[PDB]
Amino acid sequence: YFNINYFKDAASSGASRLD
Amino acid sequence: YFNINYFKDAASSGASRLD
Amino acid sequence: YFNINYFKDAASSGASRLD
Amino acid sequence: NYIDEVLNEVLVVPNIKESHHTTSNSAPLLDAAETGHTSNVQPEDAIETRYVITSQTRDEMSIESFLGRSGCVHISRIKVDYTDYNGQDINFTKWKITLQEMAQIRRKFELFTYVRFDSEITLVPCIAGRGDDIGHIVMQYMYVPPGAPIPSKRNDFSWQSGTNMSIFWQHGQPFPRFSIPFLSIASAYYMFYDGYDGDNTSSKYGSVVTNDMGTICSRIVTEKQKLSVVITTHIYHKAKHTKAWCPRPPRAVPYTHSHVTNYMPETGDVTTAIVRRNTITTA
Amino acid sequence: NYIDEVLNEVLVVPNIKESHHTTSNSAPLLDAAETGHTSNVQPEDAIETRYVITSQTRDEMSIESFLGRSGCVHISRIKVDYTDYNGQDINFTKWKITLQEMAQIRRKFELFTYVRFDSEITLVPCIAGRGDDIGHIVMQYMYVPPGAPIPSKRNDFSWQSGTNMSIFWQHGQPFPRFSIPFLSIASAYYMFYDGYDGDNTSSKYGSVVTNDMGTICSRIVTEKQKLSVVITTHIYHKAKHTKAWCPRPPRAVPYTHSHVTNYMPETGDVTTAIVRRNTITTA
Amino acid sequence: NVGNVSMYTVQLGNQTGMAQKVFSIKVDITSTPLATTLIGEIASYYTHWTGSLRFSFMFCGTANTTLKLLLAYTPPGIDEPTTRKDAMLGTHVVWDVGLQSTISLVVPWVSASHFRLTADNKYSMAGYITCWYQTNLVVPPSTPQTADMLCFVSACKDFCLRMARDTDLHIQSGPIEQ
Amino acid sequence: DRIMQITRGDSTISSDDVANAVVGYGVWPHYLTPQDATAINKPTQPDTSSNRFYTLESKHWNGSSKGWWWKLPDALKDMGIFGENMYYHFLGRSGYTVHVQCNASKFHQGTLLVAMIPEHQLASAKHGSVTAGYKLTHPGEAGRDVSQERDASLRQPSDDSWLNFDGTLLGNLLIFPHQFINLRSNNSATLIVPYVNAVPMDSMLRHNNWCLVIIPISPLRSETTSSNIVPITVSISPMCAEFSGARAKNIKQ
Amino acid sequence: DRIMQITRGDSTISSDDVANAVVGYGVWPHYLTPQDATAINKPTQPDTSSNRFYTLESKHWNGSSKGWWWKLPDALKDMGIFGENMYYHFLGRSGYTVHVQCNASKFHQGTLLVAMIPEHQLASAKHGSVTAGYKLTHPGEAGRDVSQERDASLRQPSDDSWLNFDGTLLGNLLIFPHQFINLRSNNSATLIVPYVNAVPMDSMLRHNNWCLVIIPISPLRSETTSSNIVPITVSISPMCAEFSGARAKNIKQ
Ligand SMILES: OC[C@H]1O[C@@](CO)(O[C@H]2O[C@H](CO)[C@@H](O)[C@H](O)[C@H]2O)[C@@H](O)[C@@H]1O
Ligand SMILES: OC[C@H]1O[C@@](CO)(O[C@H]2O[C@H](CO)[C@@H](O)[C@H](O)[C@H]2O)[C@@H](O)[C@@H]1O
Repeated sequence: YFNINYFKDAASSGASRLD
Repeated sequence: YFNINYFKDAASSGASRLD
Repeated sequence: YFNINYFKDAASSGASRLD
Repeated sequence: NYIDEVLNEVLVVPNIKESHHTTSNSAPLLDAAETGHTSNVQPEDAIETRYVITSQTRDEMSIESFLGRSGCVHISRIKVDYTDYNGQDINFTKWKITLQEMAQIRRKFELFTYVRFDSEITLVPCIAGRGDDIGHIVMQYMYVPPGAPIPSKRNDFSWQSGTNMSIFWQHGQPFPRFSIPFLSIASAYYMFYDGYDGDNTSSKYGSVVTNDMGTICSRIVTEKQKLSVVITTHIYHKAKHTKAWCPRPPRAVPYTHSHVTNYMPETGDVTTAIVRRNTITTA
Repeated sequence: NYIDEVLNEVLVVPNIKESHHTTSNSAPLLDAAETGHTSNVQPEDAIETRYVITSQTRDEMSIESFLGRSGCVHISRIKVDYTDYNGQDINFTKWKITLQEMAQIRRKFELFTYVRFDSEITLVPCIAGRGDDIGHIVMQYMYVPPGAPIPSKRNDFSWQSGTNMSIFWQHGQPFPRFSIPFLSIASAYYMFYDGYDGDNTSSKYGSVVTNDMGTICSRIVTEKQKLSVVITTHIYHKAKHTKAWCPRPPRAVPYTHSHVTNYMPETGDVTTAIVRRNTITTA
Repeated sequence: NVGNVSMYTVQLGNQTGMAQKVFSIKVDITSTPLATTLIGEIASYYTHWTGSLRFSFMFCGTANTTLKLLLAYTPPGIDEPTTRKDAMLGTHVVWDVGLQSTISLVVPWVSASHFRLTADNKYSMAGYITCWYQTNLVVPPSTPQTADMLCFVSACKDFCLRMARDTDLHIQSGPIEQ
Repeated sequence: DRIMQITRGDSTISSDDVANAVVGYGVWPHYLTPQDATAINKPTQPDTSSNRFYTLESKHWNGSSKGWWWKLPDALKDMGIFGENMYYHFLGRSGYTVHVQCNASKFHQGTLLVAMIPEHQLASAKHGSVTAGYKLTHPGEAGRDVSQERDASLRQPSDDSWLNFDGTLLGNLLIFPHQFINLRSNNSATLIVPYVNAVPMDSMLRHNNWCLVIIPISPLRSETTSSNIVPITVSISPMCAEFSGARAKNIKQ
Repeated sequence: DRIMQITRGDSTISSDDVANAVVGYGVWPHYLTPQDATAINKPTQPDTSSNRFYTLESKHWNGSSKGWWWKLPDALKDMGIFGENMYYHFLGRSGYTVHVQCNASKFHQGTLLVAMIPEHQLASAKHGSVTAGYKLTHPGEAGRDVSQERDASLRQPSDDSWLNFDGTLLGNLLIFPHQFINLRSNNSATLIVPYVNAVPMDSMLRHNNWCLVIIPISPLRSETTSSNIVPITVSISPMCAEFSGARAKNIKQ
C-alpha cells in the first residue's frame, strides 16, 4: 500500500523517499 | 486517489478543478 | 463508487434507480 | 494534470524576456486611458530587462480559492429553559439563510455582481455547561424551504420532517456537514439588485426582493434535563463549484443591516480606511 | 525498491576488504590536514584487515530521519475566566510561530545554515478539570498569516475565518493534525542570518529580520461554562520532505531567548558540556 | 481633501523655482494611498505579492497647455529622494505632455526574495516613486495655470499573489443589523 | 510621425512631438574593435548601470538669454557610476544621446540652435597667448555662460557667441551635427553621437571630445505673464561606455 | 607541487609554497542564471575593473594575539569600483578568493586556522536579547578583535573566540570551509568561495553572506629579537561580481 496521496496538495504526503 | 464521488448528487463533490 | 451492496439481502440497499 | 494540479502549476504567468534599447518612433508608454481601456505596457517595454523564467501560479488567484473557504455566517444560540418547555417561540431557533449577517465573507462576495455555486454547510455545536452535568443533549437542525410550517414552538408536527431535511447530532459524534445544490429560481444568486417588490411607494428594494431561500430551525430533541445549558451552534459556509460575473469595487465603509447598502452611521462621521498625509511630498 | 526500502537497505556502507603487508614507498597514512581537506585512510590501509561483508544502512542517517520527528515547540495555555469573558487580550492565545522557543529541536536544526521543508503540525489539547464537570469544550485554532486582524479579544470578527484557516476540535474527537507548504518568500528557511533591518544603529539583526511567518490564535468557542478549566494545547512539529545546506558545529552552550545566538548567562560562568581531567596521561 | 473626491487629483501648479518636486508615494502596495485601490484592497487578502506594476498618469490639463514631468522609481535601499538629480539616477521616465495624454510608468521588480510580503515589513520594502518637473507648465494666454493629473495603477503580467488571508482594510466594528 | 520613444537604461524618455533625430556623421555609437585598439587590458563595460539617461540642471530661457554650453566628458563628472568609472580609470571612451527638452505654448515664438562639436578649442576673451583655464572649461552639470559675469583674472574663455567662442561665424556652425527647437513645430532636439578622436580611448579628464552648444537665435516672445518661465532641460546618456586603466582614483576639482 | 599562481585582475599573486587551495562546498563561483533569478533588470557586471585582487590592512601576529575577523561584503566597502557599485545598487551578488599570506622563518613555530562561514550571526558579550550593533559588525578593511578593548555600552559582540563568537566549540569550526597556516610547511591559505544565500542577490549593505576568521591555534614561538615582527596580510578578489537596482547612492558609515 502506497502512493495514494489521499490529499491534493503535495505538502501533504508522507516522509519523502530516499535515493 | 480521486474522482470517487462517493455521493450520487453533483452538488456534493470536491472543489472543482481548474482549466 | 457504486453497486457495492456491502450487505447480502436486497432489502438493504440504496434508494433504487430510475428508468 | 496531476503534477500540474498537485504541484499547483495550472495557471502560470509568463516570463520576462530580455530587452535592448530603443531609439524608436512608436512609444508604447503613451496611451489615452480615457478610452476606458487598460494599458498594455510591460517591463520589457520601459526598461532594459533581462531574462527571468517565472514559476508563479495564479492558482490560488481563482474565484475558487478566493471564494472556497468556510466562514461563520451565523451563530445560532439557545439559552435553554426547563421551567417552561415548549411555550411559544422557545428553546428552538429559526434563522433565515443569508451570507450577509456577517461582514467578513459578505465582504468578499460583494466583490462581484452575480455569483453561483453549490454550498457546503458545516455545523459546529458547542455545549456550555451551566449545570453540574450536561447529560446527553441530542440535536435537530431542520431546513425549512420557503412556504412551509415553521415551528411555532419546539414540538410542532413539523419536526417530523416527513419530507424535509433534519440533520441530527449527538454529543461526541462529530460535526455535522452536508452539501446543498444551487438553490435559485434564477440562473445565478443575485449578490445585488436594482429592483423592487412593486410600484407601491412602500415596496421593498434590494437583494431581498429576490433571495428568500427559506430558513433553518434548530431544536434540542432530548426533552427536559436537570442541570441547564446553553447551546451555540455555529454555522460555517463554503462555496464549491463557484462562478462569478461582473466584478465590483470592494466595500470600504463598515455596513449595518443586510440586504442593503446603507452606510450612514448612527451619528459618527462615515469612516473609511484611507489614512491622512501631512504632505504629498514625503511618503 | 520495496525490499530495499522495507528492509531499509537503501544507503549501504562498503565492506572491509582483505589486506596484506606493505613494505612500500607511498605512505597513505601521511597527509597534510592543513589543506583543510579530509584524510582518506582506511582500515585496509593501516592494518592487515580481513574480509567483512557489511550490512548497515545509513538510512536512519538521513536528513529526513534526523529531522522528520515531531517535537514540542510550544505549549499554548489558557487559564479560563468566567468572570470577564471577552475583555481585551483574554481567554484567547496568540503565538508567533518559530522553531526556537524550545531547545531540544531548535538545537537539531541549527546544525545547518539553511533548511527547507513542508511542516506537519499536530495539536494535543489537554483539558484540566478544575471544576466538578468540564462539559463540552469546543476549540478553535486559527492561523493568522502576516498582516492580518489578530483578535483583540476572544470574539473579534476575525474568528469568522472567511478566508483563513481555523481547525476545530471537540473533546473526544482525536488530535487535530494538518500539513503546511513551505512558507517563505525565499527559496529556503533561514536557520541563521547576518543581516539587519537597516542602517539604523537601532535596527534588528538576526533570524528574525527574515522570518516573520504569522501567528496562531487559540479560542475556546463554547461560551461561558459553570465549572472552570484550564486548557493546555501542546504544539508538536515535524519536518517532512526536508533539505539542508551547509552544516554547522552543534551548540554547546544553553541558549536564552530566540532569534539570537547570545549565551552570556545571568551571572553564572558560561557552562559547556566538556568535563575536566586530572591528567592527560590516564583516561 | 481626503473625505472628498479631490483626494484623487494632483494639481500641477506654478512653480517659481525650477526643477521642483510634485509628489511621492511608496510602492508597498498595501500602503495608503495605494491600499484602498482595487489592487491594494485585494492584495490585502493574501500574505505575499510579486512582479512588476504599472503606474499611469493622465493630464486633465488643457489642449493649448504644455508640460513635461519626470517620474521615478527609487528602488528599495535608501531614502525617498529629497532632490530630482538624486532620484533621476535610478529608474525613471520623462513624460512629454502632448496630444497623447497618458504616460504609463513601469515599476520593474527589484527584490532579493523572489517574493515580498503584503504586510508592512522593513525587509520587503518595495521603495518609492516620485514625480518632478522636467520643464514647466506653459500656457498661452487666458488659460488657467494650474491643472490636474489623475493617477492610476493596474498590474503587469508579471504579477501574482499567494497565501490567502483575511483583509486589513476592513474592520467590522459592528455588528450588522436587520 | 513625430512622436518618439527612447530607452537607455532603467530610464526612458518620451516626446509627443519632434524633429526627427540625428546621428552624428551618420555613424552609430558602438564599442571598440581589436583592430583600431591599442591598450592591452580588458576594458570594464558597465552596461545599463552606466550608459543610461542622466538629466542635468535646468535653465531659464530669457529675452536676455545669450546662450549656454556643456562639455560632455565633463558634464557627467558626477553622474553615478559612469562618473566614478571616470575617475578610477585612465582610459575612457563613450558615445552619447542628447535629449534637449524646451516646451512652452503654441502662443510662444522662439528658436534654439543645438549643436555638438568635435574638439571645441575655445578662445580667451583676453588678447594674448593665454589659453582658457581648466577649471572653467570644466563646469559640470551646470554648464557655462547664460550671460554671466566673472573675474577677468581668470584665463577665461569667450562668453562671445556669434564668433562661436572659437571665432568662426556662428551660422557656419550648421556644419557640426545639429538641429533647432522652433517652438512652433518642435519640442525637443535629439542628437546621438559616436566617439570621434585620433585615439581609440582618451583621458576622460584631460580631454573633452564632445562639446554641446545651445543658442537662442530668435528670441523668446510671448505676451504672457513673466510668471511663465520656459526652462530648457538637457538629458544625456553615455552609450557603449568602455573604460580601462584601473587604479587608485583621481580627485574632484 | 606546492607553488601557486593566481591571476584575477590587472593583479596577480604568487606563492612559492602552499597547502593546496580550497573551493567552498566544491562549487566554483559564477554568474547568476535566468532560472534561479528573480529581479528583472539587466545586472551591471564590471569585469576585471571590479573583480580583482584587493589587499586589506595588515596585522601583527602576537604571542598575545587572540584572533581577528573580517566580514566580506563589508571588508571592501571602500575598495574602488566594486565598493562603489555596492553603494549605487540595491542588489549585489559576488563570490571571492581569499589569499592569506603570513611568512616568518623555518625557525619559527606557529599555527593559524583560517575559515569562511556562511551566515555568521555573532553573539553579544552581554546577556540579554540585545543583538550586536551594525556599526560594529561593519568594521571594513581593518577587521575586528585583535584582542582589543572597547565600550561596553555598545551592543558589542563577543570578542570570545573558543565559542566561535557564536557559541559553538571552535574546533567543530572545521566544518566550515578552511585550512591552516602551519609555519613549518605552509606560507599562505587559499579559500575560493561561491555565493551562498537563500536569495539570488542580496543587499550588499545589510547582509554580509561570508564571514572570515583567522585564529592562532598554536602560539607564535621564535627565539629571535622581538624586532622581528611577523605580520598577517589578507588579499581578496570579488569574482563574478554582478550588481543591479541602480539609483541614487547610499551613504558611508
Ligand atoms: O440568504 C443568504 C443571502 O446572501 C445571498 C447574497 O446576497 O446569496 C446566497 O447565498 C447563500 C449562502 O448561505 C444561500 O444560502 C442563499 O440562500 C443565497 O441567496 C442572498 O440572496 C441571501 O439573501
Ligand atoms: O517561526 C519559527 C522560527 O524558526 C525558523 C528557524 O529560525 O524557521 C522556521 O520553521 C518553522 C516551523 O515551526 C516555520 O513555522 C517558520 O515559520 C520558519 O521560519 C525561523 O525563521 C522562525 O523565526
